[PDB]
Amino acid sequence: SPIFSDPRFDEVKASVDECKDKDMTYAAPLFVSQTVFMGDFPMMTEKGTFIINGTERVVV
Amino acid sequence: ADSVRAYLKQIGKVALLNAEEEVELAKRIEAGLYATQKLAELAEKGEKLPVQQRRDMQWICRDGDRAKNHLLEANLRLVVSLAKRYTGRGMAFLDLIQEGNLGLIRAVEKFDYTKGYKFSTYATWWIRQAITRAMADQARTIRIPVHMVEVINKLGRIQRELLQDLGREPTPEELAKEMDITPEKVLEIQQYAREPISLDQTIGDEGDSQLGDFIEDSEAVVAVDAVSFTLLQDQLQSVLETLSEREAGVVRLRFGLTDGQPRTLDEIGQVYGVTRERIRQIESKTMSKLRHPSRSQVLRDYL
Amino acid sequence: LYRRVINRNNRLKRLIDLGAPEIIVNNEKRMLQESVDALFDNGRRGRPV
Amino acid sequence: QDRYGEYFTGAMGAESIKKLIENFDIDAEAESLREVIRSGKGQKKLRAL
Amino acid sequence: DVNFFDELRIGLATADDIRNWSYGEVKKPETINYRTLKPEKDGLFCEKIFGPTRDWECYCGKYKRVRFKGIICERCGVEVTRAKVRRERMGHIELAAPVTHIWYFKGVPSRLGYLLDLAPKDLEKIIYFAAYVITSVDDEMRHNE
Amino acid sequence: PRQVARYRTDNGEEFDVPFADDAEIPGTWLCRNGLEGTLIEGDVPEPKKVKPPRTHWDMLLERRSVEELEELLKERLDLIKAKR
DNA sequence: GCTTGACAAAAGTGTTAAATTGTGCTATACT
DNA sequence: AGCACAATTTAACACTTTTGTCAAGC
Ligand SMILES: [Zn+2]
Repeated sequence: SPIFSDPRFDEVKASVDECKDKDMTYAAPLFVSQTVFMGDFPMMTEKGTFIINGTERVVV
Repeated sequence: ADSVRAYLKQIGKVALLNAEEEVELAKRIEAGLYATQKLAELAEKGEKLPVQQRRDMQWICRDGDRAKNHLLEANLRLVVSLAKRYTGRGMAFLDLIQEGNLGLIRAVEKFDYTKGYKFSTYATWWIRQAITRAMADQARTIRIPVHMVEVINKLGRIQRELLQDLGREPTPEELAKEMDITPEKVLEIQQYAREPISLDQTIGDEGDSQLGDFIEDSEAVVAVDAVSFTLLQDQLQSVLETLSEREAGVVRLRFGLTDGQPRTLDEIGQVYGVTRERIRQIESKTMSKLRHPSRSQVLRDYL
Repeated sequence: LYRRVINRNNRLKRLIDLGAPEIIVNNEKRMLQESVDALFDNGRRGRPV
Repeated sequence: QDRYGEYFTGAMGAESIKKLIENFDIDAEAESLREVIRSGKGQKKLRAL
Repeated sequence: DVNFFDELRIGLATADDIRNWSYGEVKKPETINYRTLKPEKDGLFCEKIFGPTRDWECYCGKYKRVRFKGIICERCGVEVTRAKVRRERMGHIELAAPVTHIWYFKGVPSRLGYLLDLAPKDLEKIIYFAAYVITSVDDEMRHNE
Repeated sequence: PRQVARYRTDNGEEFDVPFADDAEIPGTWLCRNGLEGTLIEGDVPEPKKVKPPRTHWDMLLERRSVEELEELLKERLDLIKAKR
């Protein structure tokens, strides 16, 4: 900026256990004149891991 | 060194045209087509023309075609400037360009100098459409008619728009409502949109084996079955021996064991020279005889 | 790879029949030439498809 | 080509290479290459060798 | 399939050899119908050329049993034979313009370049439309004029 | 059961296409050559689609009336005459 | 041991109405 | 892109032939 500011992050969609069960990704949507939704944003568990499509991944 | 570099070095040699030149070439082209058609029509209608004038019209064609070629070679830059935007969408840059030139050719054939509009105005439409229409006909390994490529892109557009409004991927119901079609249709559509994957890819670690290696050939013969099947044919042969000579043949023909093609009651009755009902009666008795424990117990294992 | 070859080959017939300029036609033969090269030994000349 | 165009012929692409191979006497091109003389100690003969 | 052959020989495959091998020219860059998922006609996978998908079954189906083999269906143009032929039969593509075999052009040393005395950097400019080559010349007319 | 039909291509090559004895024999057959072939015996009844492919003349006639074209040609001819 | 005429279902065959599919086209100017 | 229009394929269907089946009978 200038070409966007104050991006938002809603509470997580589903719980870690609920994500691993339904095979979905642990993410929280983010937002950013016209308001824009940028997409579901993955989140890191307390164990320092991510749930990407129901599987527990770790970034090295 | 590089080919796309060469094509640009040649189109860049041609001199761009102003508004006045375009109309002159446009005129010469239309004069070339009518002159050529007039000479052909005069022979059909049994008419002649002044010698000197007739030879003048013939030259109008040579000058007309030079006008056509000259008009195209000047606006080749326009084709490229439009072809840059469609790269990386599954079509080589050159292929986009050549398809653009195809569209460009048509624009020249339909351009109208009397309207007074700059040529690039009307050529951009055809060149643009020529490229897009090409992608719908060639970009996909499994071709999809343009009307389906049309709706697929429309659905993705609604999806992307609905995605931006709701903040969540729209469900089939939401996506079907906004698109005024059945949710099952969007599903059927979403199956068509999927493109294939490369067998020559390497799913195994460090090129241990390509993906194609893991594909079963389910049609391949099964050794154990070809042997059991062979033993079944042999076992039925014996069972056929217990039946009547004619009765065994009826069973063969009815199921086509001998010639591999079954026969209707009439056809079977035609070879034995009796009614088609008589064959129906005979067959039923064969099955009863076949369901007898002595003859039938041996074949249960073959399921 | 065959698709790229048969596509460019067909487009060439189209251009030949359309009496198109030699720049466009020659540009097609060059494109056809490179498609067969890629079909046989892709990458042996220029960037691979 | 504008002048002298009727004295020669020229082309591009594989078809031109196809022509050069057409009018190509294999035996004639060999005998002139059979020259084990014409110096030869230099690579010029090896280039032909 | 005797399993005892004495020799094994190669050689440049001529256009005729290729045409003789093929069972028909593939005319379209199509694979299979996006709906039926069956091989498109005149294109790649065309049963009319490469072979049927099912044993002793033509494309349309007017011939299905093993009763008739070695014949061709007068509707879909599919020969009724084993589906394996789909792995032994080849097609071909008639080119609207000749093309150089990359193995003899870019293969170092240039087999064609050595065959006509054209440097590989010069020959590359010819077959890729970067320069003109003199194919013929009229010596008598050039000398008389 | 096998019917043996022979077709003739435009370039002069001939092909044998076995068919079933009972079924109809086509008049034209897509041959190994890649070209269409007409059968030698049996009469052809070849109903050519007869669709005339649209040409540049068709696209010009549908915008210029023959009079407008005639006037243009006079301009061009009156121009070539003047050049002499 | 076989055939008849009934009747039905099943398989075709010709005639029509969707639907699917392929092609053409869009004129501020745009190189 | 989107739509118009023509061409072609697919469906739909009515209708006829074919095929299997029951009963009663020679
Ligand atoms: Zn068939």
